Amino acid sequence: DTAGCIVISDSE
Amino acid sequence: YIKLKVIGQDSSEIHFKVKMTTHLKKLKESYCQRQGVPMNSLRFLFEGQRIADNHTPKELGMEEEDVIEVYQEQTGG
Repeated sequence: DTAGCIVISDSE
Repeated sequence: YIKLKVIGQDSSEIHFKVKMTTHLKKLKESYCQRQGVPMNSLRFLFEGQRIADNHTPKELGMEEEDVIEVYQEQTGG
């Protein structure tokens, strides 16, 4: 099947 | 971390984990880069409303396992 994992780091 | 449910129209399970400090501004471009498309080519729809570049994960009411939709715009990017 399809599994996607994305992690994003954003700071004010 | 806040794990949102990004289910594509093609029935794809994408787990996008964000934070509270992060701006939704970068969230939009990151998704575009992930799909390999220009910015503003896709529109995010949350509870009928569209997510703006100046929106925050704090407002509206986003929680864990939150379902959100994203469709292609008419502008083309």
